[PDB]
Amino acid sequence: VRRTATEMQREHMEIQQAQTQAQLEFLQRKFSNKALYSWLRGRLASIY
Amino acid sequence: YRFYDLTAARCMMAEKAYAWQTNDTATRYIKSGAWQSNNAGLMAGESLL
Amino acid sequence: NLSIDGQPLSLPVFAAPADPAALLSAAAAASGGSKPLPSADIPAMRFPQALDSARSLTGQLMQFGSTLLGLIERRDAEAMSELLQNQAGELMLSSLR
Amino acid sequence: GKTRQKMLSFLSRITQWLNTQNITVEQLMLLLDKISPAAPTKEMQVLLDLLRNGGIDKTNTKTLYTTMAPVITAAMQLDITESGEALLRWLDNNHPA
Amino acid sequence: FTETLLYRKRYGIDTETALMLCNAGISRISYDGQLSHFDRLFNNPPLNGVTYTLGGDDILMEPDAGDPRREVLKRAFRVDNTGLWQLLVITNRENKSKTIENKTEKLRGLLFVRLLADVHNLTVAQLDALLQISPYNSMNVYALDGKTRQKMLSFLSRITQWLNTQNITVEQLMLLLDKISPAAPTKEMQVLL
Amino acid sequence: LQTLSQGAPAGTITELYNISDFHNLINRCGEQAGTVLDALQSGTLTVKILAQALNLSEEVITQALTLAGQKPELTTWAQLAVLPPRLDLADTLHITPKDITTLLTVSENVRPFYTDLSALAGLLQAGLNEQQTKQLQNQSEPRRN
Amino acid sequence: GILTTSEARKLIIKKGQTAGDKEKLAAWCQALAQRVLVIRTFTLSNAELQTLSQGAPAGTITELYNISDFHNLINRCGEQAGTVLDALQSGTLTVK
Repeated sequence: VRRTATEMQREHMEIQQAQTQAQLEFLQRKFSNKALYSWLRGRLASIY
Repeated sequence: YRFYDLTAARCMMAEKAYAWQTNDTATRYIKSGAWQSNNAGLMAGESLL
Repeated sequence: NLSIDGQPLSLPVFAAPADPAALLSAAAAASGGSKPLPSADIPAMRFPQALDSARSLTGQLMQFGSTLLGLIERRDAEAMSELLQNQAGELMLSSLR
Repeated sequence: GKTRQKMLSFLSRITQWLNTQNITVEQLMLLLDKISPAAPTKEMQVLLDLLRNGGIDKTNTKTLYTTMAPVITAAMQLDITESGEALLRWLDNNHPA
Repeated sequence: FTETLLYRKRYGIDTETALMLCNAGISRISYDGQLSHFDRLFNNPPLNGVTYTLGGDDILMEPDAGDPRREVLKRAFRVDNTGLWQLLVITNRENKSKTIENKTEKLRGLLFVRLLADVHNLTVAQLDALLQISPYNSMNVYALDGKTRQKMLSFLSRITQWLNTQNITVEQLMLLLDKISPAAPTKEMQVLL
Repeated sequence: LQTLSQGAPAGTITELYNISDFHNLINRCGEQAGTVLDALQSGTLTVKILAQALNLSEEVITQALTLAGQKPELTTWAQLAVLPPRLDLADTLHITPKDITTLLTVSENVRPFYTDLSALAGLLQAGLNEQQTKQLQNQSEPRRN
Repeated sequence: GILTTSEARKLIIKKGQTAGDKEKLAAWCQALAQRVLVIRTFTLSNAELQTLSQGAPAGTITELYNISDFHNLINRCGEQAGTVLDALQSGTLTVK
């Protein structure tokens, strides 16, 4: 029983890993990502 | 998006009035690239101004 | 190669398990061309006034741009805050389980 | 026997150095690889457009860097526009032929 | 024989279940000093003490009908009242008859169709929904030769392992594959318009 | 709230019950409750979309309607608060709601026919687990002996 | 039977939208939603989407398979999938 509970802890940790991957995917696909603000910063810095 | 269309036309009107009030048509100031689709046209106003 | 009781005298076949793979997703730069300038025409007003009329509209365009960037980043904040909650729910499921 | 031991020492030295610097052979090959040019990219067309339009980068030195560096940094996602100013100077001072 | 060995390798089933998957009839005869398949299927224990014989001419599959035999079939095939009618539909989507014969080949077809869902970790609803997106819409289990049967089983196994890999379920697949069949637009639609 | 706004009587327990039943059915609809309540606000709530929203079959809902029947015209929210009790009953007994009317007419009859009683028994027993029917038989065999 | 975007525009901009040719537009938007679902069940990125936009047949399982296979290869490409999909959008995707 303790082993089938540790396997469930392992699947829980795997679902956490998949969710961290989903959050990274979201931060990289979302519009207002680091790339957008870098472009706007460089562009506005030239204008300024 | 459809407001930047009016703004670029106004800046072009202003450039033409500049060219007609001072006979210097070879020079041009309102240049393209004010709207970038990478940025969904953000900071078009800054470039135009 | 067993013993008198049928227990194996050899060491069992061990097998090093596989290291769990590092997840990797696609990340691409956004691509898009500029927009060409509209056709030009001499207005009704002289330059010191056409310039002011265009400067007013450019100020309004800047206000739209500020508000649009605000709304974009704010929508992306709400989308993330909801993603986090959906994840917390499907994680409390396993916790209860 | 001489070049063999020299090669083995080279391999051991570079491999322990790569293990210390926490960079792998693929990243080292990226740092050491030649150019062998090809067609430019779409992000490249974007960068070219942003440099082509806008303020003409001034011909006098020490201003070419400062006028090209903000957008260069934006395209390289460096930290500081001043680091961008210095990167162009570095690649200017020593570069593949 | 080789198909039986294969369907026993994958799905990890019994030799008897693999045989039933290999288009084998229900065996009335008690095998190996044990309960026959027919009996451990229908008469274990006989519903209401009524030993289900193959009387014939009287089984009705549309739910809104009363027949004490349909109840033994429901217990045997582990399908509910709508599930039994759905088994009948899957058995032949070209045959629109409401009743079935009480022969053994018809029960063989129903058992095979139920095993198709049981062996792939599917419901009968999910099997019915999954056979429509398949090339096996117009299928007849009583004219299902050994070639198309194995092709259908390979299709089901392939799509089910693919759905398990892509972490999408049969309902989402049916949403992706469903036709439009239009209707009245919505209020959000009026907003968009 | 907007569905109940057009005349959902509230103020006695007989009506707070139906409010809770409607609320239960809507929470079952879940992510697709917007469509259910919209088609109910118009006059086009059909059993097809209701079943697709509840993730059940049409052939369970058209039967759950028949008990206190309003089968073809799903027009008011009051017709939806009838579902959750019938659905919960047909879930707690592994039978369809069409099979619940038999349980009710026979279990309330005073001199039920033996054929009817046997048809209900087999009905209730078909939906049992395997070890469950084995336990039922282990209980029944001593009694008949 | 589902409307091209040109027809959808010509149909949204109409004097009085008839009883018919409004369920046609509802069907068009339902097809849109189904395609969004295809995009969301594979979580394909903007660049993968833009590659598939120029004629990736979708609507049967024989084709959802190839969509998933392409998506798999692109996720393998990973941080360099932008270059792969760009050189594929042009005509210079080379094995190197």
